[PDB]
Amino acid sequence: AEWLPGNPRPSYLDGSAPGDFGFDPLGLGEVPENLERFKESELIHARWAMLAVPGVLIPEALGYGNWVSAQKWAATPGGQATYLGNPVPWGNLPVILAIEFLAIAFAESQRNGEPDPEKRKYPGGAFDPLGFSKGANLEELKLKEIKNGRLALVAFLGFAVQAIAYPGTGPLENLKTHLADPWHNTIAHVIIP
Amino acid sequence: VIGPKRGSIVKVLRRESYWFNDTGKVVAVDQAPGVRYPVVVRFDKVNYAGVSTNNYSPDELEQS
Amino acid sequence: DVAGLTPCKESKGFAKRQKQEIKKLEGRLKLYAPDSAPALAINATIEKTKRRFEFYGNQGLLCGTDGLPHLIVDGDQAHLGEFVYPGLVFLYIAGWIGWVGRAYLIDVRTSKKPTEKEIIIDVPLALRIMSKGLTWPVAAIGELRSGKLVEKSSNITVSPR
Amino acid sequence: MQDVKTYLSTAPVLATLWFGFLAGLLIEINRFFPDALVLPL
Amino acid sequence: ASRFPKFSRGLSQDPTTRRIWFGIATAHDFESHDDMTEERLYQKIFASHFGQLAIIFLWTSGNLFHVAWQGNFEAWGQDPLHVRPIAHAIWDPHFGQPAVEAFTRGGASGPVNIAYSGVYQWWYTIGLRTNQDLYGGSIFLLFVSALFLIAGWLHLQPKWKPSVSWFKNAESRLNHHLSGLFGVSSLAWTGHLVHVAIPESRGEHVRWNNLLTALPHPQGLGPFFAGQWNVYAQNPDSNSHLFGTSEGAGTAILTFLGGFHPQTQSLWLTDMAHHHLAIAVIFIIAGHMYRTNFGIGHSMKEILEAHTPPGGRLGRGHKGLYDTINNSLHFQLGLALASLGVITSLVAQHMYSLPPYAFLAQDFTTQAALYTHHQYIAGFIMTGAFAHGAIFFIRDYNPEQNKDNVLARMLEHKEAIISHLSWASLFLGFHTLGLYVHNDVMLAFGTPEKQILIEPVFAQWIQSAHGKALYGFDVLLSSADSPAFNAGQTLWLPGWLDAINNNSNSLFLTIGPGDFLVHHAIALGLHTTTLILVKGALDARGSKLMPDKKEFGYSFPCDGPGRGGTCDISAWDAFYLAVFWMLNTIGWVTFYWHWKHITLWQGNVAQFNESSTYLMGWLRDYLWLNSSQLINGYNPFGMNSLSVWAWMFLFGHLVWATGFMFLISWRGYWQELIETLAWAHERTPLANLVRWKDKPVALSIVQARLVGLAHFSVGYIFTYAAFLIASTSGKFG
Amino acid sequence: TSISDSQIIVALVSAFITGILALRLGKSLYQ
Amino acid sequence: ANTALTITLSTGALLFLGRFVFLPFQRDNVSRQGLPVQNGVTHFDAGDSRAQEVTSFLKTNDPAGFTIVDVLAWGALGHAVGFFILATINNGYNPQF
Amino acid sequence: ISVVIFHFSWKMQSDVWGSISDQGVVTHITGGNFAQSSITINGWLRDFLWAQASQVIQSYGSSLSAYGLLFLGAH
Ligand code: CLA
Ligand code: CLA
Ligand code: CLA
Ligand code: CLA
Ligand code: CLA
Ligand SMILES: CC1=C(/C=C/C(C)=C/C=C/C(C)=C/C=C/C=C(C)/C=C/C=C(C)/C=C/C2=C(C)CCCC2(C)C)C(C)(C)CCC1
Ligand SMILES: CC1=C(/C=C/C(C)=C/C=C/C(C)=C/C=C/C=C(C)/C=C/C=C(C)/C=C/C2=C(C)CCCC2(C)C)C(C)(C)CCC1
Ligand SMILES: CC1=C(/C=C/C(C)=C/C=C/C(C)=C/C=C/C=C(C)/C=C/C=C(C)/C=C/C2=C(C)CCCC2(C)C)C(C)(C)CCC1
Repeated sequence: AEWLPGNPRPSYLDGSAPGDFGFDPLGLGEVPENLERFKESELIHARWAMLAVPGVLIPEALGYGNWVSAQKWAATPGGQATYLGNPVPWGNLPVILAIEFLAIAFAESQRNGEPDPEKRKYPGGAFDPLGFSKGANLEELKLKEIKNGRLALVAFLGFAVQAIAYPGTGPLENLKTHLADPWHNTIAHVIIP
Repeated sequence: VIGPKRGSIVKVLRRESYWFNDTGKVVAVDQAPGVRYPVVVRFDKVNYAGVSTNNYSPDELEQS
Repeated sequence: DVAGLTPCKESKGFAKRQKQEIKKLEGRLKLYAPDSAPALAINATIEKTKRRFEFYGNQGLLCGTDGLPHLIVDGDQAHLGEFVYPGLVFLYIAGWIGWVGRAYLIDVRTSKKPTEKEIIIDVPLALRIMSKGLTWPVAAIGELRSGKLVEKSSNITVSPR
Repeated sequence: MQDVKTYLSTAPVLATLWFGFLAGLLIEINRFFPDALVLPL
Repeated sequence: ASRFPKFSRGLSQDPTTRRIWFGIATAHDFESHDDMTEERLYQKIFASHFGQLAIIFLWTSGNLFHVAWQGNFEAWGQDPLHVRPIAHAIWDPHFGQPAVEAFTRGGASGPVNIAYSGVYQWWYTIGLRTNQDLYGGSIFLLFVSALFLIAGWLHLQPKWKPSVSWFKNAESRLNHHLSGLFGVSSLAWTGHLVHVAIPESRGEHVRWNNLLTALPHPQGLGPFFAGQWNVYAQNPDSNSHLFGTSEGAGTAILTFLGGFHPQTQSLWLTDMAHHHLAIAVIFIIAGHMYRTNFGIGHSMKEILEAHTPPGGRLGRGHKGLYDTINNSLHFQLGLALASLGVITSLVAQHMYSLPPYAFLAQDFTTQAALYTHHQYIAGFIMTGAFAHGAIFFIRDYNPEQNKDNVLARMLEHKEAIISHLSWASLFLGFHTLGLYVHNDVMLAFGTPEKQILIEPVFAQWIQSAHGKALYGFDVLLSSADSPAFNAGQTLWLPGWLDAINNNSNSLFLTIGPGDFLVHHAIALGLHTTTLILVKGALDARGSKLMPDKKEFGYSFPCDGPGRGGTCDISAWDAFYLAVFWMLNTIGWVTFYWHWKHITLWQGNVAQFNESSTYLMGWLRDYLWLNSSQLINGYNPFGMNSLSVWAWMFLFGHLVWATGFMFLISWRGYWQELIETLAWAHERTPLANLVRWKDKPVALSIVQARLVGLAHFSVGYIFTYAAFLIASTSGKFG
Repeated sequence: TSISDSQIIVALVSAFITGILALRLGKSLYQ
Repeated sequence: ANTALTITLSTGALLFLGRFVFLPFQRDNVSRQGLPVQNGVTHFDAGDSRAQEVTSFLKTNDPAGFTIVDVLAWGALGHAVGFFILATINNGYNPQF
Repeated sequence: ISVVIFHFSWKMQSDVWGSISDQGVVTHITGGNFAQSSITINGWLRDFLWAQASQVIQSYGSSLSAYGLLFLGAH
């Protein structure tokens, strides 16, 4: 059901889990622990994509360029990275990347070292400063989370494929192009030219 | 009785047999106490030596 | 051009080979009377060569260094007639033959003396099996999906490990 | 005629007939459609 | 009663000449000797390895000594492109005066052999210049071999014999061999290149007496320890540099130019130094992977157990493979020989297209000989790898411990593997042979335009992706807008593109329909030889015809004429049958290489491009055409320096036919004939006084097969070597 | 330059010693 | 480019990574893998006198169990990273993407 | 039989078969080289197998091309 009405569900996907629409044509979740790992990885990927989409749309909307050209400073020698127009004095190539490595390694290590799978997916505690877990609307909130998350995941994949399709162009500029000639500039320009 | 009924179709579980995973017809089963391979099986196709029959114990024959 | 190959229409080596073959045939012809049968045979040869080379030129064949048509088998749309189209025709014919042979074997394993049917072919049975090969791919897909095409590994003789 | 038809249905006789028919077909095709390296379509 | 085969009681008690043959032929099968313990087996193998190392070093020291004593190494170095190298002097009492004066080449005072091993170019590249240098090297290698002999004797003594557990310490051995044997050795070699070879190629003379005085770089070890390594690449050698001469030389010791040296048509010495330094760093890092004694590293067994797919498609995965591999020396030998054969093929394929030695590309006969040598060595090594895999299955494979792991799954679906190899071989053979016969018939009927000439567009696309602009695909270093081209245009592409767009060398030769057909023939040969070898390896333990083949061993004659006949039913017989196919495949490979390079060197590549598409061209324009000078080595009108190669050509033909004799007539004829001859000797007067001690018997079936195979292979090798050298040296082109 | 007779005899003596060591190793492998 | 500063920073960063964020993971993995085993038992248990773990050299008083061998390993990684950084900065190679 | 027929062919092409001119000069197909070349196995390889096989391998494109085709097919 759900993803395909009338379709029999696989046994390992009963439907109780958030976002469980029974979509598994390749049977990747047959092994239970692999299924739990896939749930965790789906949540992490979805959260990263959620946080990534505004970091792609807002800077382009404000005139600071698209996301594909966001690393374009690093490609040139002496890029002098910028933030909201203001240059970043510590934005040389051999310091920001090391800082990224150390900090992300710390957060990744703290996350990797928690036994309970439920807290591996939804830790809570210090990550809920505004509550949002005392109420009874928690499960549907998880469902909303996974729904916006898969939506943003497909959105970022669209960003990437459009980056290959039209190099030097941003997703919002592609939206403008579609609004300009919706019946001449579509995906057909790439797959059937 | 000892093994399968006469005329029944039996499948061979002997790994070293030419007819492993093949079906044959039971011809006779000997009830003498002491015989190790009493079941006689006839096969539709011959082996390399040209023999189309063999003897098996009931534990290495299964019912279809 | 698809690996630095010029089209054979404007290939100088192709025309040189045309000229050389025609000249050789005419040299062989000079030693026979015009009305003689050997002269007719050689003139038929000349016409055959001329039409062969015109046909090769008209289909946009790719000639390399000197005149020799080269075949492109990478799937290019301009060369589908070299390997993909005849390849598909071959696949249809070969699959026909194999499928009808398999069907005949199936239909003679239920006979009382199959070996006699293999050494002495049941021509009516064989012919009405052969007639079924027209739509062989559909039957093959149907048997594959239904599970009647592939024997289960539990019923196949294997040697000890 | 039963025995004659049975003999004619034997493997070698039928192979001879079938392969001769195939060879004649191919030879005649080459008579009318010779020296082709490309399937025209 | 303790006769010659002291390691086999059964052979010692054989009263026939079979005892001698089998004692000779079963000496090194240590596991089969009577009263053999694993400890003694390992120690004997260790000492035999020491002996082999000593023999190898003696062989190279003898090469050095003979080149120093009877060679023209100095004269060759003064003028490499117009001096023929000398291998060694000839003292044959059977020569006549014409033979004495025919073999006086290379500016010698008597008959000499002209070397075709490339040792002159190799030693000139690595800095050796005079005969005293070669003599010192030979003496040093004599000392090294003596040291290895001393070590081999020493580790066999009671108080220095290693234990079995020491021999099974896989992690420590890998760590030491990756770090020191591979990494530190390469570091030392790049140190040699920096200190000796490069200064020698730039006119400086650095020896042991001034190693600590000669400065490899003007800024010595300053920028190395300051992190500014670019200083070691600021001043590369110019294109006007002359090897061994200070004119046009530079000061950089670790460059990254790529391509070839314009004057020697070989790789730059600084590029090779940087290569060896980089791989030394990588190998030394890699050798710190496994856990030996310090609590850090990896457990290889646990790595193997951990690597099992959760879906069960591979079964239990690699569980139990560590013990199976560490306990079985035949598995290790098979893996080593597989890797060594692949790497030998790589060496052969990379040294002809990327010559590392100065003035080696100009030496055409040396290049051809080196390629053929290493390709045949690689083929033999691959056959050995598969044979030892079969021996592993027969003697060392335990299904109990290897239960449902990858090896058991290979044994389970072996019929599928063999059937698909059969299909691939059949398809390749049918279609390649049919295309060749089609082309033959079209050339025979005078209509070459009707050939089926298939353009190798996939390999040409790869060539374009490597920078070849001849085919006009314009992608991946053939296009300016490609990101790979932009990334590489600063470092190697200036040299690499220049070298690959030069058609005068063998770097990515132009290919056509003949190249397509011959590569498909090569694929046929590889697939068929692999089919035979894998079938032997996987049917070694048993089959439907012989379910209990494992109890009969690896090499047994047959199982008698019962069950329809069981000739060549052993896995050793599969190896016997695959040796013919590997010989054929390497013959095809070397035939292609040799013809392609003859037509490249002579400058008329049109002959190959037009004649290689049909087999009559192969017979006439390659075999018949290039053998004219070979067969005229000696004739009624005289003889020349190619007489030895003509004689070896005929000799190889004769040995090939004698191999035919041992392969066709099988045993019984000769046993009856020997019976008759024994009667004759026993009944002849003045000769029945002389009596044999070993009863003369005909050769056994397995022995007959092996002797016929040896004759066949020796004839193959000698005939082709004679033809190759005679046709590449009679016309230096 | 060309090697001398002293060098030749040094090489011969070294080879003789290596042969002695080889015979020793062969006798050690034998038993 | 400052050699001393880069080397010190890289070595300190990788030592910190090995001491605080990666030490528990490395400990768990060495506990899971354990000593290499020859056939059922360890190499030393099989009779290899030279395969015994060097306990004297592995003794440490660091509260987290950081050993001098671990110090050497993480310092080697840090020096490798620092020299990679120094060689790439002092390179002059600009792909200009 | 192979050696017998090879001996016949070489001896006839060398010493018997040939052409006579008006003056009376007899030239032979091979040139009378059997007396000095048949004594050597290299002579058989070169002056008979290599020299006299030049026509079967160069017969392509002519009425003798079938002989070259069957030469290779028999191989
Ligand atoms: C709209 C998407 C969405 C939704 C519905 C949820 C919902 C939930 N999350 Mg998830 N989460 C998301 C996105 C989302 N999250 C993203 C993008 C991240 C990465 C930063 C996380 C990281 C995260 C962690 C680490 C944890 C949760 C937890 C929770 C639960 C309690 C908090 C809550 O009710 O959120 C309500 C969410 C909203 C009302 C969305 C409001 C949007 C705000 C205002 C930001 C938008 C600003 C701007 C447009 C984007 C710029 C980014 C900004 C940060 C600079 C609940 C199931 C906790 C949990 O389940 O434990 C019990 C928990 O431990 N989430
Ligand atoms: C596997 C190797 C191989 C391959 C691929 C070919 C391929 C070819 N050869 Mg070569 N040949 C080979 C081996 C091979 N030959 C060998 C071993 C020999 C030595 C005996 C020869 C000797 C040889 C000669 C002497 C000649 C060829 C010729 C040909 C060509 C056409 C032959 C022919 O009858 O076409 C005609 C086409 C057909 C017979 C079509 C098939 C008809 C069947 C009945 C199908 C009917 C239609 C079907 C039911 C419906 C399909 C779908 C529809 C839409 C089309 C073709 C390029 C001839 C040629 O033209 O050279 C270029 C030619 O003169 N070959
Ligand atoms: C039957 C076996 C066999 C034979 C007879 C040959 C014969 C030949 N090979 Mg081939 N080869 C073979 C197998 C064989 N090869 C295999 C299996 C491989 C794959 C690994 C190769 C790979 C190979 C390459 C890559 C090259 C040759 C070359 C040569 C030629 C030079 C002679 C030679 O090897 O120097 C004999 C030399 C030695 C025995 C000394 C080798 C010892 C090295 C230097 C050890 C270095 C470590 C050092 C001691 C560490 C320092 C310690 C400390 C200071 C740190 C000669 C034609 C060379 C060539 O063609 O040049 C013209 C060449 O470049 N061969
Ligand atoms: C690292 C390399 C290596 C090592 C250590 C071994 C070690 C071993 N092999 Mg393996 N093998 C190797 C490479 C190796 N082989 C290669 C490359 C091949 C492929 C050719 C083989 C093929 C092979 C087979 C097929 C068999 C072995 C066997 C054996 C074992 C006994 C060998 C024996 O009796 O020796 C005694 C040595 C001989 C009998 C060789 C005699 C000389 C041969 C015939 C060549 C002579 C040529 C010619 C006459 C000389 C030149 C003449 C000149 C005029 C040109 C032993 C464990 C046997 C075994 O395990 O038995 C169960 C076995 O059956 N090996
Ligand atoms: C030129 C000599 C020659 C040829 C053609 C073959 C051909 C073959 N061998 Mg054999 N083999 C040979 C020499 C040869 N071998 C020698 C010297 C040895 C060493 C003892 C071996 C050892 C050997 C082994 C050990 C194995 C093979 C295998 C194969 C097959 C490989 C697949 C292949 O090429 O399919 C294409 C088929 C061919 C090239 C065969 C010829 C097809 C003809 C030309 C078509 C029919 C023409 C015509 C209609 C017939 C007219 C006759 C009559 C009706 C008038 C194939 C049947 C392997 C095998 O069978 O695997 C499947 C295998 O296991 N061979
Ligand atoms: C029987 C057996 C045996 C033996 C076996 C053998 C002998 C095998 C072989 C095998 C082999 C002989 C293999 C090979 C392989 C190869 C491969 C697998 C390859 C790969 C490649 C790649 C991957 C590539 C990549 C690339 C390229 C393409 C180029 C550029 C660069 C790069 C890198 C990207 C033993 C004893 C073990 C045991 C039992 C079983
Ligand atoms: C000087 C002199 C002289 C003389 C001298 C001489 C005579 C010398 C000789 C020498 C010699 C005569 C030498 C030899 C050498 C040899 C060697 C060095 C060898 C080696 C070998 C090895 C090392 C090994 C072997 C082996 C084998 C083969 C098998 C078994 C095992 C082994 C591995 C052990 C004179 C009188 C003139 C005078 C003066 C003095
Ligand atoms: C007392 C203490 C402390 C501190 C300490 C420290 C800070 C230590 C450090 C230590 C260290 C800091 C160590 C290090 C180590 C390192 C190493 C071990 C390295 C190695 C390296 C290498 C080996 C390299 C190599 C190379 C390169 C990279 C360049 C050139 C080339 C080559 C390749 C040679 C404190 C206050 C916290 C308190 C507590 C305790």
